[PDB]
Amino acid sequence: QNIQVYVRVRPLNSRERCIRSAEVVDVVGPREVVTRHTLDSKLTKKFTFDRSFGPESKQCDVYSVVVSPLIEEVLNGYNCTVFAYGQTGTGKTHTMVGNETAELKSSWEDDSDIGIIPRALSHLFDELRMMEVEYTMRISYLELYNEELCDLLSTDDTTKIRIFDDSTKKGSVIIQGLEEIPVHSKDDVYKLLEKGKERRKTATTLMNAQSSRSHTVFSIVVHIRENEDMLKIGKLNLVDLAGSENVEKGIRVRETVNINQSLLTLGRVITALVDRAPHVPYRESKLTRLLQESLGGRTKTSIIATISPGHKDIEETLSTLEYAHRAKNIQNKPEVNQKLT
Ligand SMILES: Nc1ncnc2c1ncn2[C@@H]1O[C@H](COP(=O)(O)OP(=O)(O)NP(=O)(O)O)[C@@H](O)[C@H]1O
Ligand SMILES: [Mg+2]
Repeated sequence: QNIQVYVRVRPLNSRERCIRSAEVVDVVGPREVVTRHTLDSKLTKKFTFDRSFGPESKQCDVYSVVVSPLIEEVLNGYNCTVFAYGQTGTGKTHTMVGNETAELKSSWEDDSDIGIIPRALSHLFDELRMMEVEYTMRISYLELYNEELCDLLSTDDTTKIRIFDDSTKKGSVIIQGLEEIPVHSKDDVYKLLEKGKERRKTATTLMNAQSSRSHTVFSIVVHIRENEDMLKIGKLNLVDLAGSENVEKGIRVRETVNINQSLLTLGRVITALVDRAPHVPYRESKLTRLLQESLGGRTKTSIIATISPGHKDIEETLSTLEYAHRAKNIQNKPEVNQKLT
């Protein structure tokens, strides 16, 4: 019932290659990540995860290991969350979304540059197509930008988005005004993902040309009635966080301050949970209010921690690895949502 934690090391980029950055992070075997001393190549640190993915890792294998097992749990009425977490430019958006649009034809298994969200949509429709059930699927796509909530599937600025600390699940949130769009095909959800992707707050940064300036949550909710009639509600929350940055006026700096503060709060929440501190500071950030159910709550949660292999980034990389390594100890209490019926 623990959170599952994974690490994904991106390749050195062209600009790192040209200045010959020291590569001090290595994936060893299927689970370990090590750091190596510049001067003698001796191991300095060794962390073990549910799986570690090196710089040659493929999109289809990250999906297969991390996300494909959760599709079965969503279809069984579990709430499931995957979130990518790590320094700016380390591969969160590559991993969670990617850049290619999915062919209405492709499989989740296909070896391509497509990331998790399109593979998960494709896989869920492939499963639902074979099930002897009635189902509804509703999509929402939420952005948290400079501590304000934005609906990426709205076509105007006409509807206010508010967050309420939750109902009988007394550990959860309700988001009023967010679109929950019914979808009936892969084509329908691909067309929504593409429209919402275009609305995301991003910045053209060197080696990070679509830097995420916001946290985004893509949520899939499935109601499944078999054929007492049994109704199950499954949820899959696919979360792309904005990246931390080791810290001149302007919106850019205000974004960096808000991103770094929300991630510091997420670290405090992880530390409080693993230390067993009596107060877990979920309410200190909108991000941790959104993630509260996923962190010690009634969800199956998987974390993908993304890191750079370069010595220039080793302090940010060690922070990510240390927070990821501690989050493996978080105990969740997943429960089937079965509203009888
Ligand atoms: N595994 C990978 N293989 C090849 N290119 C990669 C990989 N991971 C990331 N990149 C590239 O590195 C750049 C930054 O990746 P991206 O996934 O957008 O970073 P990010 O962690 O989302 N950044 P940020 O949103 O600012 O925190 C992009 O041009 C990606 O194509
Ligand atoms: Mg990003």
